Amino acid sequence: NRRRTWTNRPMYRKPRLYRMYRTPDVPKGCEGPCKVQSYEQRHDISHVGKVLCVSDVTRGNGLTHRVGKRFCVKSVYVLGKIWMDENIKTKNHTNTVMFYLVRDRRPFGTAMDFGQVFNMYDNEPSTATIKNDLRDRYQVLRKFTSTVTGGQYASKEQALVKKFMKINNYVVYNHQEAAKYDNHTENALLLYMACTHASNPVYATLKIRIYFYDSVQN
Amino acid sequence: RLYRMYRTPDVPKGCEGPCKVQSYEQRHDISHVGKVLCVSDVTRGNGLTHRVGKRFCVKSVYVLGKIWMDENIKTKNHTNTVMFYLVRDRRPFGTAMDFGQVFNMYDNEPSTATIKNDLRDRYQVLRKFTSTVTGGQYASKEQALVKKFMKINNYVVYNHQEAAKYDNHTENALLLYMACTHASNPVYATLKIRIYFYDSVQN
Amino acid sequence: NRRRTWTNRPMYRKPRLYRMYRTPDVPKGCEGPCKVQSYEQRHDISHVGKVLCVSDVTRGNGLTHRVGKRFCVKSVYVLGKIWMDENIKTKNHTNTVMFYLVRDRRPFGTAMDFGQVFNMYDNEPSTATIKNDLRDRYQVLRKFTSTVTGGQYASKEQALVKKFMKINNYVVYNHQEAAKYDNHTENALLLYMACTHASNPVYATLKIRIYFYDSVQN
Amino acid sequence: PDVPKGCEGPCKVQSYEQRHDISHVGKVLCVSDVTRGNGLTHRVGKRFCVKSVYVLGKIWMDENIKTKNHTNTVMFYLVRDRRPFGTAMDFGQVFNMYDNEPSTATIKNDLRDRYQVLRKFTSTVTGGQYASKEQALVKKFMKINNYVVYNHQEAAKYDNHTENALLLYMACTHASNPVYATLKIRIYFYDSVQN
Amino acid sequence: NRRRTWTNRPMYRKPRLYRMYRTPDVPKGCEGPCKVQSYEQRHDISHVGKVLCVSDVTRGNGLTHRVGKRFCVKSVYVLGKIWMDENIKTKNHTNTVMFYLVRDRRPFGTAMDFGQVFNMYDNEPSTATIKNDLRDRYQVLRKFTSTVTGGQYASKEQALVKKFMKINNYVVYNHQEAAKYDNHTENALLLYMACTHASNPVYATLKIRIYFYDSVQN
Amino acid sequence: PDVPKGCEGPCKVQSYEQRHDISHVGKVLCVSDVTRGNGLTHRVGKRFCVKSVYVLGKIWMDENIKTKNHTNTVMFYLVRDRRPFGTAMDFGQVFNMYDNEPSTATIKNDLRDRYQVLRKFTSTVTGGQYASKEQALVKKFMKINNYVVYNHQEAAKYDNHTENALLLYMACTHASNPVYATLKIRIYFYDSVQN
DNA sequence: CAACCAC
DNA sequence: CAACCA
DNA sequence: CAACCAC
DNA sequence: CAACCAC
DNA sequence: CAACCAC
DNA sequence: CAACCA
DNA sequence: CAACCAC
DNA sequence: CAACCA
DNA sequence: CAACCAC
Repeated sequence: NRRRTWTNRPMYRKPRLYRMYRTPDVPKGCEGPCKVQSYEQRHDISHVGKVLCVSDVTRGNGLTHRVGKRFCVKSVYVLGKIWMDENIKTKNHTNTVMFYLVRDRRPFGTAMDFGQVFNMYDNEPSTATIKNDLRDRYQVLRKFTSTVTGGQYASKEQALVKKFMKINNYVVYNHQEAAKYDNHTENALLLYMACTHASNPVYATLKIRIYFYDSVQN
Repeated sequence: RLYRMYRTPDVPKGCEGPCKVQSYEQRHDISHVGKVLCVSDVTRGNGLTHRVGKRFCVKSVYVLGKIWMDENIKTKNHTNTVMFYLVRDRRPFGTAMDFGQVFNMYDNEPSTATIKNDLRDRYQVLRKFTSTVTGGQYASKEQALVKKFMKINNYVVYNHQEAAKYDNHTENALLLYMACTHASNPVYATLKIRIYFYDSVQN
Repeated sequence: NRRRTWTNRPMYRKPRLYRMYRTPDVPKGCEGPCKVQSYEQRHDISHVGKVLCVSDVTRGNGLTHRVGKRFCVKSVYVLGKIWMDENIKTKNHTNTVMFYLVRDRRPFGTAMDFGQVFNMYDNEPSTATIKNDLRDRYQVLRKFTSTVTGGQYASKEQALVKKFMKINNYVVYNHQEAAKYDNHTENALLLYMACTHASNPVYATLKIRIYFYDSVQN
Repeated sequence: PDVPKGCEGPCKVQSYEQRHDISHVGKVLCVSDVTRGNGLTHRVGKRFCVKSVYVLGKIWMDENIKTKNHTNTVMFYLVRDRRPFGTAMDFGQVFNMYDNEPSTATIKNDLRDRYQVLRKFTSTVTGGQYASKEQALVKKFMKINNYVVYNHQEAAKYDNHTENALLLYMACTHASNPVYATLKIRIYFYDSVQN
Repeated sequence: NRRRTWTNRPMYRKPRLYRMYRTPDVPKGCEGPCKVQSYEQRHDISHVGKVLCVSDVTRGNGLTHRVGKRFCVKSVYVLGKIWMDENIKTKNHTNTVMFYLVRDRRPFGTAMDFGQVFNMYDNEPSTATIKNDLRDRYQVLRKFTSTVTGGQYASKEQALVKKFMKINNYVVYNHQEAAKYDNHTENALLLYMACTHASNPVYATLKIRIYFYDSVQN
Repeated sequence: PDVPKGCEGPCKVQSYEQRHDISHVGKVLCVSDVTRGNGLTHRVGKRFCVKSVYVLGKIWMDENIKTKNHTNTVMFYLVRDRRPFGTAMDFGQVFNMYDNEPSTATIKNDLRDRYQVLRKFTSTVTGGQYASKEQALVKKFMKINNYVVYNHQEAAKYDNHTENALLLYMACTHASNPVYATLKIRIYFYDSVQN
């Protein structure tokens, strides 16, 4: 019944039920089924830092597709593992991976890059807050850490990241669809990752999942 | 008066109109895990090489091209065969399932491949065909030609929606599954997969 | 009933009835309703001669549109008037307009032009047959004349052309649709007009109508 | 049914383009003139069958003549010589007639057996100062299975003929004023197998 | 419909349809759906030879289960690959793998073993026929070969075995079910494999599939 | 049974003995190039029927190329275009294909009505340093009964064709290195009676 | 067909 | 009969 | 039908 | 059959 | 035959 | 045709 | 089918 | 509770 | 929630 109605739907549009009615699940303005979108990747983290846009969703009929240019992201579910490489783990040290889920109210360009948005002493991600000028544009919705420790004879090779986070965030795109950061006219959810230890890196195998609904507004 | 339309020979039953072609020209990078592509992918529209309704009958598939080895791989002495399977998925959904999770087999070996015991009602193998290629330092068989015409009366039903996507197919979707017999090194397959179809008289 | 079924038809295709069944009106192979196409124009005729393609039909869903690249023209209905201009009609002379409805089995280019296909002595349209070499390519399906006579005090200012002609002719286009002579892959119906008198011209207000059906073949 | 009896090969065409200047005395031209050779539109042997003649074109009045009020029909006679010899014989000395009048033209008594009139047809043109019929269109196709023969030599001439030979004789009905005739005469023939 | 009837069947017995009726597919005596049974394995072949029983099927309600002690094997489908190991393939030689699908009308013990049934000169599998005395007991239903060639610079590493073979063979078990060669009271299908080259071995990754029906007789 | 319909006379031959140096790009040659004339091997009229083609010879690798460890098939396509204009088109602009690969080659979508592939045959050559297959023997007889037409002109050229015209397209399957093809293409034809 | 003449 | 429509 | 060309 | 040649 | 196009 | 499934 | 054995 | 599915 | 910024 769940699956049938979506396949047997009228050509270009959602099933009638969705159009009609509203679950308590869906936020204000927006309608339709809770569409998912996933970013599965092994991110190689550094001291300088890494970025990715997690609102990157293309436009289309089906599921995992925005319909219009506007849509509301209701929640983000980051899950996976951060870990040390087999040659690095021998060396005795510790590193926390700093995750910052930020929003930029006025986005453009390809990517902002870490340390060109976060102000910090000696390029240190633990002392990181938004820059004086960009403070208006960028806001940190969530931040969360994850520790990993190397050692010759005894090591903590890996750490499991599992973090659900609800953030009712409305985003607006261009007319053209590419599922790219460049296309976002309104705010776009960015995940910024940074390794606390200066020299050696850490890996982060992550599924970043994002849950969203299509906007009726405008 | 109204005479019934004498449907010409060499069009399928319940189908009429001109035979429409659809091509999927590509260099496929074949592996041991196995590659897939849907060959019933055709969009809905008034243009040529589009379907009109949701129903149409593929009458024949024509696979032609070449399997070949890279310049660094061809020096290494081995043999490997590409195993083509043209399978029908009767009741499809979602993304097209990978070669590993449709066919069951010992040690992910495509030569021992048959359809999984569980989902045997769903998938059927219409045609299978091999193609062997041999590496060698001084004397290699670098490449192998593929030329394979196969007549299959396959009636696909589509989603209401217009799109040339696999998710749309309601039933009898056509998948071409490919897999290399040798585990380590890969093989290239430059292929034109052509498909010859007729639109259904119904709807 | 006639009109309703065509408007209420399924989206991209003809009404079911046409698909099913075949009238005695429609030729072999082809199906569907008898689609018309009109070329209404005032042609200014000369001694050198004028050309137009009358199989120029674009591609589309509706009526006056070919569906596929192939279609069968069943009949041509040329109707209208040839006439003399108010300053020319004073002068005493006679001119017949020579109409040639020809078919070129292997067409290309923009237009062949008159006297580059018809061989004739002293550029004279009355002595006109197809050239020695092009004889294989071009065939004259119909030819027909129409006389007009000038005079100071007594004139025959105008003459009424009315000519229906059935010619079951199959034509094939490119994939692209422009309703242009250039697009015809197979034979295209050309109308060639020429004034018999050398010096002064004559006008020809013509509706050239063409009746055709869409091909099931190939 | 296409190719005639005793002859074979493709239907070869032969054309004659000319502005014939017509008179009351009468003009002649041999339409069976075709040369011998391996090329196209040539005869191969000395014998061939002319299946059909296609005369098409215009008969017209000159600009200084058309002002003068009169009428003239041009009489076209397509005739067969069964015994050609020397040069082509003139209109006046083949046909007999009252006072050189082409409308009364029939073949002379003595050589009535030699020449036969296969087809005759008229074409009228009328002058006039303020209103005129300057021109008229000729378009006569006629089928006449005519087997002709030539000498051992070749030049597409009336002198080289023997047995049958097709002459077109043209004559203007009005005495004083001349008229022009732009004519494509097109003969369709097949090479003989017999003899 | 196919799948539903088998799951919704009455407790201990086959669907009613099977009980009632008989397809042309099923052999004489026996009834019911065509039950499969698979033996997927990497067999390590030698000059001395290897054996396996391919009628090894246990007893039970479901599919891939015999119901009674008797059943008819209709066909065997051997498919897979024979191949040379990465260190062996360097050496220049050739070996054919000899497959013998034999039947022993009066089976007992754990396994008969190769060369204790096949008579051959100098333990050579190519010269192999059934022994003088056992000739009555054992019969070779099919034999088939497969060649593989080693070489330093140019090798034929592997060869694809694909062999369907229809052999309407009735077999009878003990009351107890173990899917073992020991349990066969009547004839049991045995596959005997042997490498033709004396010294080095070859591998054989094989799915041996067997298709059978349950007996109504006795 | 020997002479085709609408045709006459002796079965005239025409040969194209040549060493064709083949590439990945694709070579072409028109096999119905026959001159007009009274002589033997010439056509007489503008029309004739090619009954059968007999391709025979050898594809082979050069002495410096054969040492290099590789393989290539030579793809022969005997195509016919219903409409010939100007010079003969190159292999790439008739057949559409991925990466200019002749093993994927079918006729372009537009000119599919125009060009038809009558016969398609291959031949492999495998070069290696210490062991090789330098050459392969091509032998292929094939009946077709292709009626072709020409201009009034008399020259064995693709430009002079009208209606059907037999083109042999040849393409090496390997990208970089070339191969030779010593070939006798022998066309068997009869002169046409029709038209 | 043209008009006593012939195919 | 007129010209794809009854 | 138009005129050796083709459907 | 091998290829317009013949038996 | 080759592969929706033709003879 | 592939291999008990349509 | 494989090879005097059997179904 | 797990993570848009019951 | 994260940290003067915004929803």
